[PDB]
Amino acid sequence: GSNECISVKGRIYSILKQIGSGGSSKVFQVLNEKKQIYAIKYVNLEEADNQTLDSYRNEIAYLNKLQQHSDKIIRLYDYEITDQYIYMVMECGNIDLNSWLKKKKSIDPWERKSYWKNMLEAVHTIHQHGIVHSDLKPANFLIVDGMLKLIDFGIANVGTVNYMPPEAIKDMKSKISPKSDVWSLGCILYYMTYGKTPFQQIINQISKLHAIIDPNHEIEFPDIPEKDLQDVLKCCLKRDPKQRISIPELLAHPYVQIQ
Ligand SMILES: Cc1cc(-c2ccc3nc(Nc4ccc(C(=O)N5CCOCC5)cc4)nn3c2)cc(C)c1O
Repeated sequence: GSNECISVKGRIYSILKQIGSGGSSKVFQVLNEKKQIYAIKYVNLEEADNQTLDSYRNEIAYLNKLQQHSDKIIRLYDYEITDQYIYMVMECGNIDLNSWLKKKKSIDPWERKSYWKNMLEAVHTIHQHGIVHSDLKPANFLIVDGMLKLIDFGIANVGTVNYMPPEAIKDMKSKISPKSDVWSLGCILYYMTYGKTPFQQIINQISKLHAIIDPNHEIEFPDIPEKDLQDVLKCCLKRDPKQRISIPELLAHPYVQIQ
């Protein structure tokens, strides 16, 4: 063991363990002076151009703004930003949805509906402040006392290419709309209902990209008991964004509204 510490805004935090890594950043599970648990993202800035800098600034301002508007955006309690570093002290999470999906045996229908609702609310909120994530996937969500929270806003830059909307693959917000996030949410719900994503069993990752965009390539929707849930998935996974369902539509759909 150690007595390793972080000072952020003068307050001391003992480190319990590291949890995130990589891009000039680390996340740490942490104890404050009142022994209360938190998470602290750290970012080293020596190596960061003005664009990566302006993005980090932007994530922080949005995390700030959105807090007020929803309890499904991950809570930021305090931050310290300097020419050399950023420290952010955030509420702490049991596990991320991505790791949770893979270990969870089956999945309670009343639990999935609730996680769906959570996800809808969070994305709806960011949409109402003109953020269109565009790279949604289970990792972007965190379970905190049985409640999904959005952590990332697709705002500040092998990954699973298994939640990726058709229109993202066309250039390769005049091409990407809010409807892009519906697709991705659709895939996350598709995992939670049929145990796997639409093109999980598809071969070379390039070979998936063809099926995503291919309009003659049908996605299967087995008859599950929840008829409403089956419709949600079909409406979310339409290739044309013009015909794909909207988030405000999805919040009025009987799946989320009748129980
Ligand atoms: C990068 C970033 C992170 C966060 C952020 C905030 C709180 C938080 N609490 C937790 N808690 C855990 C603990 C464990 C696991 C897990 O299942 N693991 C399996 C293998 O990979 C390592 C850990 C996931 C989450 N994570 N986590 C992250 C917020 C924001 C806003 C960012 O930008």
